[PDB]
Amino acid sequence: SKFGAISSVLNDILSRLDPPEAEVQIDRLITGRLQSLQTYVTQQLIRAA
Amino acid sequence: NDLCFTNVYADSFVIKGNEVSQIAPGQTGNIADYNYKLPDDFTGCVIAW
Amino acid sequence: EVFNATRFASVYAWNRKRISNCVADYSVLYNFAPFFAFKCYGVSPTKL
Ligand SMILES: *[C@@H]1O[C@H](CO)[C@@H](O)[C@H](O)[C@H]1NC(C)=O
Repeated sequence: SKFGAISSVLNDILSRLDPPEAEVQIDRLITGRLQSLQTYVTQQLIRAA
Repeated sequence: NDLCFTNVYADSFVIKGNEVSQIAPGQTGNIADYNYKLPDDFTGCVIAW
Repeated sequence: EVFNATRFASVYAWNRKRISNCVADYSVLYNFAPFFAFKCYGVSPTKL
């Protein structure tokens, strides 16, 4: 999922954009991916309980 | 006038008109690329008169 | 051949050209124009 950025694949976005404008999009990717991981870990905790 | 800085760098150089718009972090141009590149995490001011 | 043309068509009829099967080195693009605005959106001009 692009998560509202240019692309959903880091190894392309890092080479298509320079750092001082790419950090925003990579931060969007980080926040989306980590929110998804938080959802996954919470659901796993509930299932484990 | 309310802040305490460790050290201050004062770099002075006379340049053209459009080159004032050229100078900024994450910029480009004949001067911003081979004559003066500001740091990407620049924390300061540029003065042009 | 697209940066020193002489009759860039009016905005109401915007000339559109297709460029393919060549090697793009935009140094000619920089040195052919005293740039005033280079606002790129999908890709940064630096690593272009
Ligand atoms: C090609 O570029 C040069 C350099 O600016 C310009 O003098 C010349 O007029 C251009 N060619 C044409 C056909 O305009």
